[PDB]
Amino acid sequence: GFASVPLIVIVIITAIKDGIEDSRTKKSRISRELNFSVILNFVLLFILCFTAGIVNGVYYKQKPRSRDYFEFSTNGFVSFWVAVILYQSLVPISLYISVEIIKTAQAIFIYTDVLLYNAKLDYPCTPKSWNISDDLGQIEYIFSDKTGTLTQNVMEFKKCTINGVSYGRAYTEALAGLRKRQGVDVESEGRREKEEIAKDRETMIDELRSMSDNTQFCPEDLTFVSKEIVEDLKGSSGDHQQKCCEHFLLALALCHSVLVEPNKDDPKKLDIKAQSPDESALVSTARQLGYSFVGSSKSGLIVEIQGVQKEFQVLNVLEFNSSRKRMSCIIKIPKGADSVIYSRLDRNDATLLEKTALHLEEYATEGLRTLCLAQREEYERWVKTYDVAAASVTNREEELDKVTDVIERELILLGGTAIEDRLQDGVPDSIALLAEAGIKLWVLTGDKVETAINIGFSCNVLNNDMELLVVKASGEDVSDPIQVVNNLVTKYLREKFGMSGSEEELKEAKREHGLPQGNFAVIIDGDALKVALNGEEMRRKFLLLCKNCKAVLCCRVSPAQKAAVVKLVKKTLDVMTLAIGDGSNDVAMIQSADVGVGIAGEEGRQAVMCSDYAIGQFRYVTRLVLVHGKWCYKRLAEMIPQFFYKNVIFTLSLFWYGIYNNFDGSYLFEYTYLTFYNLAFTSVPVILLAVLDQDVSDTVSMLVPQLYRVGILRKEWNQTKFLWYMLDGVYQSVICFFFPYLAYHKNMVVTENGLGLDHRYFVGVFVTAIAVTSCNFYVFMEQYRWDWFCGLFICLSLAVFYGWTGIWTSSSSSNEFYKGAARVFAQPAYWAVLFVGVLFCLLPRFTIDCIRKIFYPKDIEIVREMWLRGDFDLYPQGYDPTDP
Amino acid sequence: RRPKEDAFTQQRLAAINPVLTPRTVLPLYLLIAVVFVIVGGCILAQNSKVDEVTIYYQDCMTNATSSWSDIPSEHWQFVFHKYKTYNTAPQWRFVDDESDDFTKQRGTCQIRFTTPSDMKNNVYLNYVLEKFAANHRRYVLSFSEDQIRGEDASYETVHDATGINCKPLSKNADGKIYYPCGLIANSMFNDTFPLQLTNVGDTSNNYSLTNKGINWESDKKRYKKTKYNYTQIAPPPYWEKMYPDGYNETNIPDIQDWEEFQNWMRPGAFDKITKLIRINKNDTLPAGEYQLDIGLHWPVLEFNGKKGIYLTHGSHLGGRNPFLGIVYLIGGCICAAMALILLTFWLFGGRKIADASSLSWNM
Ligand SMILES: *[C@@H]1O[C@H](CO)[C@@H](O[C@@H]2O[C@H](CO)[C@@H](O[C@H]3O[C@H](CO)[C@@H](O)[C@H](O)[C@@H]3O)[C@H](O)[C@H]2NC(C)=O)[C@H](O)[C@H]1NC(C)=O
Ligand SMILES: *[C@@H]1O[C@H](CO)[C@@H](O[C@@]2(O)O[C@H](CO)[C@@H](O)[C@H](O)[C@H]2NC(C)=O)[C@H](O)[C@H]1NC(C)=O
Ligand SMILES: *[C@@H]1O[C@H](CO)[C@@H](O[C@@H]2O[C@H](CO)[C@@H](O)[C@H](O)[C@H]2NC(C)=O)[C@H](O)[C@H]1NC(C)=O
Ligand SMILES: *[C@@H]1O[C@H](CO)[C@@H](O[C@@H]2O[C@H](CO)[C@@H](O)[C@H](O)[C@H]2NC(C)=O)[C@H](O)[C@H]1NC(C)=O
Ligand SMILES: CC(C)CCC[C@@H](C)[C@H]1CC[C@H]2[C@@H]3CC=C4C[C@@H](O)CC[C@]4(C)[C@H]3CC[C@]12C
Ligand SMILES: CC(C)CCC[C@@H](C)[C@H]1CC[C@H]2[C@@H]3CC=C4C[C@@H](O)CC[C@]4(C)[C@H]3CC[C@]12C
Ligand SMILES: CC(C)CCC[C@@H](C)[C@H]1CC[C@H]2[C@@H]3CC=C4C[C@@H](O)CC[C@]4(C)[C@H]3CC[C@]12C
Ligand SMILES: CC(C)CCC[C@@H](C)[C@H]1CC[C@H]2[C@@H]3CC=C4C[C@@H](O)CC[C@]4(C)[C@H]3CC[C@]12C
Ligand SMILES: CC(C)CCC[C@@H](C)[C@H]1CC[C@H]2[C@@H]3CC=C4C[C@@H](O)CC[C@]4(C)[C@H]3CC[C@]12C
Ligand SMILES: CC(C)CCC[C@@H](C)[C@H]1CC[C@H]2[C@@H]3CC=C4C[C@@H](O)CC[C@]4(C)[C@H]3CC[C@]12C
Ligand SMILES: CC(C)CCC[C@@H](C)[C@H]1CC[C@H]2[C@@H]3CC=C4C[C@@H](O)CC[C@]4(C)[C@H]3CC[C@]12C
Ligand SMILES: [Mg+2]
Repeated sequence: GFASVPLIVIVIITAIKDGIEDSRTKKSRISRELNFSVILNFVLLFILCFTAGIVNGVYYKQKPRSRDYFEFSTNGFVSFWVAVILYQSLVPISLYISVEIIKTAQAIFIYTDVLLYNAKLDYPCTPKSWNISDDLGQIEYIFSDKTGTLTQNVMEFKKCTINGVSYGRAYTEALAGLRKRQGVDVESEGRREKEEIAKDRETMIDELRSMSDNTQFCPEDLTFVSKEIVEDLKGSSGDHQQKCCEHFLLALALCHSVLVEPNKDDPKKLDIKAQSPDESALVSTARQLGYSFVGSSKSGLIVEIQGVQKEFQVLNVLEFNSSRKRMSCIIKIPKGADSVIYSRLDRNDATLLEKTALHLEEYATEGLRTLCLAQREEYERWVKTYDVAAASVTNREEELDKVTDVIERELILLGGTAIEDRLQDGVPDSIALLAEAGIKLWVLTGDKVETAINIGFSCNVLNNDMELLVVKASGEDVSDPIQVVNNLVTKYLREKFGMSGSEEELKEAKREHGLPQGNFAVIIDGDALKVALNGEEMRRKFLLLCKNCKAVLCCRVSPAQKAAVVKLVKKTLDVMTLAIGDGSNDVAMIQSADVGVGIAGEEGRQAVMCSDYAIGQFRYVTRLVLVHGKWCYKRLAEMIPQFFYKNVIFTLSLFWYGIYNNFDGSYLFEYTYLTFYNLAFTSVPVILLAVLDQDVSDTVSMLVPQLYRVGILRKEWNQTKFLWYMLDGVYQSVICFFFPYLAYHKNMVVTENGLGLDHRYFVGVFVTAIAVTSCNFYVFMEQYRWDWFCGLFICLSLAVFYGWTGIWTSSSSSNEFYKGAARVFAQPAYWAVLFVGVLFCLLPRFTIDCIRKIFYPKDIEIVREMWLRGDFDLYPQGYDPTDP
Repeated sequence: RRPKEDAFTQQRLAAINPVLTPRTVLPLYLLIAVVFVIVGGCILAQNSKVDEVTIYYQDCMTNATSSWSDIPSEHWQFVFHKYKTYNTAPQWRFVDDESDDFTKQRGTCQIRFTTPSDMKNNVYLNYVLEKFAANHRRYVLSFSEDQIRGEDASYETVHDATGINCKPLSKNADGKIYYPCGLIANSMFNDTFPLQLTNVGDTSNNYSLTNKGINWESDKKRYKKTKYNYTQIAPPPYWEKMYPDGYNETNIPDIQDWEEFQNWMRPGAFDKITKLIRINKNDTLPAGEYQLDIGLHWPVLEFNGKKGIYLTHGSHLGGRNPFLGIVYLIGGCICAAMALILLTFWLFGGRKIADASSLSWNM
C-alpha cells in the first residue's frame, strides 16, 4: 500500500517529536489568516473550474469538430467535476501538515537553544504548546509580574529598627529609582560604590576571621555587609544597645514559625523550610549575624553559643493566618502593617515610639518588607492568665479580643525588620530591549505601589521624558471611588491627549495596530483598577488611557483582576498579548493570553505546567521574543505565500493546457507528477525556509531590536502579500506553460532528431521542470540567508525531480513514457526552454525586489546592509545583552 | 539536561547572506544579459539556417486536376535561408481511384516541389495535421496497455480496466476484441506515403525514404508483438478497409515493428499533430525537383481539418521555430534594460547602502 501512507507516518513522527523533547488547544493568528487564505484559494479553484466547464460546454455545443468522427446540461456538470479532479492541488492537506511540521520544528529549535537554557536549575525553554511560535513575533503587550518574575523572590534582610533607631547599610534598587527619577547620574556611582564596598567587605571578612572559627558555610552565602550594627552593639551606648540587640536577636530566633529539619542527606547543611520567605530571611540573618544554629532537635530549639545555652519552650505555636494577620503572643521569662497594630492610640505619652513611626516613612523611601514588633515585658499571675486563656471557648477569640483591648493597649516597640527583593540578573537590560522593540509591557505588581514605581524606574520600563499620570484615585486625600476615578481618567485623557470622543477612538485604535509614541506612564492600584474594568464605557476609557508607550503598573491586583486586565487588552482592542509570570495567580493570568510564559521560580510549578513556554529566568523572554519570535513570525509570513504561490504555479499551469484540448479533462502532467510536485518536488525547500530562515543573526536581532516592529505592525504577513504571491504564481504558470508550448507551437518537432516528442506527458515534463525550478529558486530568492542546509536541499529537490523522472520513466511500469527522461532531458530544446523559462519566471520578481531594495527599502534591508558592511562585527556568535 | 551544540541545534549554520548591493546586482544583471544575448543570437542564427517545406494536401481530392497544376499559395510554405525570395510554386496532381469505394478520401495526390538547396544527411518527412483533436480526455485514455504490451487480454482486462481502457471500442457486434482497441488506434492516420522521393529531373537517382527508425528504439521495448489467435480479434471499426477479411494467420499487424502505429499511439498534445513518417539518415537530399505520391485515405475535410507533409533537415532545437532565439534575446535585452534602469536609479537619485539614518525609528 502506497496510496495515502505518508500522512499517517508523518503524523506519528510529529507526535513522537512532540513527546520526545517535552519530558525534560491554543491556535495562533497566522492559522486563522491561513484559513481565510485557503478559502480564497478555493474561490480561485471554483472560478477556474467554472470557466473550464463553461468553455467545455460551449465547445460541445459548437461546429462539428473532429470529436464526432473519431471519438463517438449534464455534460457541463461532468466537465466541471473532471475539472475539479484536475484542479484540486490548489490547496491540499499538504499545507496543514507542512505548517504543523514547521511549527513543531520551530518549537524544538526554541527548546534546543543553548542561550535559553538556564544552567542554574537545569531547565531549558520547554514549549508546553508546539503550535504558537509565530505568535511570539507579533507580541505587542507583555503583562509581567513583580512577585517572582522581575524580582528573583530571594528575600534579603537589609535594615532594622532597634530601640527606635535605624541600623543597617544597603543600597537598594529603589534608591537608584529615586536617583533616576530626580535626575542624578545613575550607572556611574556604581564604580565608586563597588570600590568602597570592596574595602567594607574586606574589613568585614577580616573581622569574621578574627572573631570566631566561622562554623558556617563558605563565604559565598555571607550576605552580612552592614557592619554598623556590630560596631554599635559593643560600646557605643555601653550595655544598653547590647541589651537591646540581644533582646532583638532572641525575639527573632525564638519567635518564628520556620520548619527546620536539616537532612537530605547530611545534617551539616540547614533545611529551614517555611511557606513565607520573610521568616526564612529573618532566621538566616540572625544566624549569619553571629548567632548561628549548630545541631538540631525535634522538640524545642537547643542552641549553644560559646557557652550560653538557650532552650525556651513556648508550649504553643501560632501559625500565620492570611485573613487577620495578627496574633497576641508574649514570651515568658523565668507582625504586619500599621492597620492592625497601630492606629489605636489615646485620642502626650510615648513620644519616642512616635519617632519610631517616622522610621516607617524612611522605610517608605526604600520600600522594604518591614513590620513592627512590640512586646510587653507578678510572675505567677502571668502564667495563670496564660493557662486560663489557652483554653478559652468558641475558637478562642472573644477573651483574646478582651485581653488585647484591656491590657495590650499602648505597647512599646522593641523590634523591626526590613527585607528587600532585588531584580533578577539581566532584567533591566531585558526590559530595555523589549521597549526598543516597541513592546508595551505592563507590570502587575503586588504589595506596595510606591516601591513598585520606584523599582519600575530602577529597571528600564520607566525612564525620563515620561509623564507619570498617577491614577491612584481612592479619594480627595493623598467621595465614592467610581465618579472620582472617572473624572481623573477623563481629565488625564483630555489634558494629556487629544481624545475628544468615546466610541470612535476605540475603533480607530483597533485599526491602528499600535505605535507607541510620546513616552508616558500610568500607575493604577487595586481599588482604582477594580472600578476601571467593570463599566463597559469605563473599560474602553481605561484602555484608551493605558495605550501609552511602555509603563503601565498595576498594584494590589488579584488573580481575577490581572486575568481580567489581560482579557480587556486582548479581547477589546484585539492584539497579541504575552503574560509572563510565576505562581498561582499567574496561572490565571497566563491561561487567558495569546502567549503565556512561565517562570520556573518558587517550589510551585503551577505557572510552568499551565502555560505555553517555561523559561528559567525572566531575561530569556527577550531571546524568546526578539530572536525566536521574530524569526518564526517572518518564517511563517514567508512560507504561507510561498506555499500558495507554488500551488498556483502548478494548478494554473495545468489549467492553461485547458485552453487547447477545450477543457476536455486530459492531464498535462503524468498522474504521478500531480502528487510528487506537492509531496517531493517542491515541499522540502519551503519547509526548510520556514524552519531555518533567519532574518538576521541573533546578535543583529538583539542589537537592533526595532526590527521586531515588523511583527507588531503585522507588516510581514497580510492578505496583500498572499494576493501578490498568488498573482506572481499565475504569471509564472503562464510562463511555465506557454514557453514549452511556444517551443512546440510552430512545428511540434522540438526533439533534435525528429523521432517525436509532444505526448502531453512530455510537454508536461517541460512545464514541470520549469515550474519546479522556478519554485525552488523562488524559495531561495525570498530566503533571507542562504545556508549550507537550505541551498543543499533546494539543489537536492531539483535533483529529486530529475532523478525520479529518470527512475519512473526508465521502467515499464510508467506505461506511457517508458523513456520520458532519456527522451526529454537529452534534447537541447528542453534545456533551452527550461533556462529561459526560469529566467522569465524569476526576472520580474527579482527586479521588483531590486527596485524595492533601492527606492523604498524596508528597515531590514538597511540593517542587513549594515550587518554585511561590518557594523555588528565586534560581537561574538552567541551574544545577548541580557547577561552580567 | 542541557541542549546540544555544533551549530545545528542552534541555528548557526555556515550561511551566506545575499545583500543585493548595487556592486552585486549589476554584475548579475549583466552577466545574465550578455549570456542570454550570446545564446540568443547563437540560437537565432542556428535557427535561421534551417530549411523547411510545408505542403498541405488536404484539398487535393477536390481542388487538384488530373494534370499538373500549381498548389495555391495558401497551402504550401517554403523557407530556405539561402533563397529568401524562392516562391517557385510547387505543383500537384490528383489521380482518382474508382476501385476504392471510399468517396470521402481516395485516389492519390502527387506533389512536385523544388528544393534549391541540400539537406545534410538527415531528412525528416513528417505529416502535419490541423483541427484534429487528439488530446481530449476520452480519446487519450482510449487504449489498452495490455494489448500494446503484447498480452492477449480478454474482454474484462481490456474493457473493465482502470482509467486507461478502450471504453467505446472494446468489442464489436460479433463478439471479438479489437486487437488495437480504442479511439487512438482505431483513428490512425492511414495515408500511405512513398518509400522514395521520386526525382522528376533525373529519375535514375531517387531519394529513398525509409519508414524504419522513424520512432524511438526504446518504444520497441514497450510495444510488443501480440499473442492473440486471430479468432478473438477483429480490426477496429475504421481498419476494416485495410483488413476486409478481418484477421487470419498472417495479416495480424506486428505493432513492435510498425513504427507508424507507435507514432500514432503517442497522442499529440495540442491541436496541431506532427508525426514523423519517413526518414533518410544516409544520403544528403540534393537540390532539384521531387515528387511525392501520397495515397489519400485519411479524411480531414469532414471537420475542416488540414493535413500536409513537412520536410526538413531539422536542427538541434528541433525544427524551425523563431521562439527560443527570440525569447532568449528578449530576456537578455530586458535584463540589460532593467540593469540600465537600476544604474540610473542608483545614479539619478537614491540612498546610501548602509544608511543608518534612513531607518523608520531614526527618522
Ligand atoms: C483510413 O482511416 C479512416 C479513419 O476514419 C477510415 O475512415 C472510416 O472508414 C469507415 C469504413 O471502413 C467508415 O465507416 C463507414 O462505413 C460503415 C459500414 O457499415 C458505416 O456503417 C458507417 O456509418 C460509415 O458510413 C467511417 O465513417 C470512416 N471514418 C471517417 C472519419 O471518415 C478509412 O476507412 C481508412 N481507410 C483505409 C484504407 O484504411
Ligand atoms: C524512380 O522512381 C520512378 C517513379 O516514376 C520509377 O521509375 C519508373 O517507375 O517510372 C519512371 C517515370 O514514370 C520511368 O521512367 C521508369 O522507367 C520506371 N521504372 C520502371 C522499372 O518501370 C522508379 O521507382 C525509380 N527509377 C529508377 C530508374 O530507379
Ligand atoms: C490473410 O488476409 C489477407 C488480407 O485480408 C490476405 O492477403 C490477400 O491475399 C490474396 C491472395 O493471397 C491477394 O489476392 C490479396 O491481394 C491479398 N490482400 C492484401 C491486402 O495483401 C492473405 O492472403 C490471407 N492469408 C491467408 C493465409 O488466408
Ligand atoms: C540507410 O542504410 C541502412 C543500412 O546501412 C538501411 O537499412 C536497411 O534497409 C533495408 C531496406 O528496408 C532493409 O532491408 C535492411 O534490413 C536494413 N538494414 C539494416 C541494418 O537496418 C536503410 O534502409 C537506409 N535508409 C535509406 C533511406 O535508404
Ligand atoms: C475568438 C474566441 C473564440 C477566442 C476565445 C478562446 C477561449 C475559449 C479561451 C482562449 C483564452 C482563454 C482565457 C484566457 C484567460 C483567462 C483568464 C483566467 O483568469 C480565466 C480563464 C480565461 C478567461 C480563459 C478562458 C478561455 C479563453 C477565453
Ligand atoms: C509585494 C511583494 C511581496 C510581491 C510582489 C509581486 C510582484 C513582484 C509580481 C506579482 C505579479 C507580477 C506581475 C504580473 C503581470 C505582469 C505583466 C507582464 O507584462 C510584466 C510582468 C508583470 C508586471 C509581473 C511583474 C511581477 C509581479 C508584479
Ligand atoms: C496569434 C494566434 C495564433 C493566437 C491564437 C490563440 C489566442 C487567441 C489565445 C490562445 C491562448 C490565449 C492566451 C492564454 C493566456 C493568456 C494569459 C492571460 O493572463 C490573459 C489571456 C491570455 C493572453 C490569452 C489571450 C488569447 C490567447 C493568446
Ligand atoms: C493581462 C494583464 C493583467 C497582464 C498583462 C500580461 C501580458 C502583457 C503578458 C503576460 C503573459 C504574456 C503571454 C504569454 C504567452 C503568450 C501566448 C502566445 O501564443 C502569444 C503571446 C502571449 C499571449 C503572451 C502575451 C503577453 C502576455 C499576456
Ligand atoms: C556524443 C553523443 C553520442 C551524445 C548524444 C546524447 C547528447 C546529444 C545529449 C545526452 C546528454 C545531453 C546533455 C545533458 C546535460 C546537459 C547540460 C546542460 O547544461 C546543457 C545541455 C546538456 C549538455 C545536454 C546536451 C545534449 C546531451 C549531451
Ligand atoms: C543558457 C544555455 C546554457 C542554454 C543551453 C543551450 C544548449 C542546451 C544548446 C543550445 C545550442 C546547442 C548546441 C548547438 C551546436 C552544437 C555543436 C555540435 O557539434 C554539438 C552540439 C552543440 C554543442 C549543441 C549542444 C546543445 C546546445 C549548446
Ligand atoms: C520589453 C517588452 C516590451 C518586449 C516586448 C517585445 C514585443 C514588443 C515584440 C517582440 C516579439 C514580437 C512578436 C513576434 C511574433 C508575433 C506573432 C505574430 O503572430 C503577432 C505579432 C507578435 C506577437 C509580435 C508582437 C510584438 C513582439 C511581442
Ligand atoms: Mg510569582
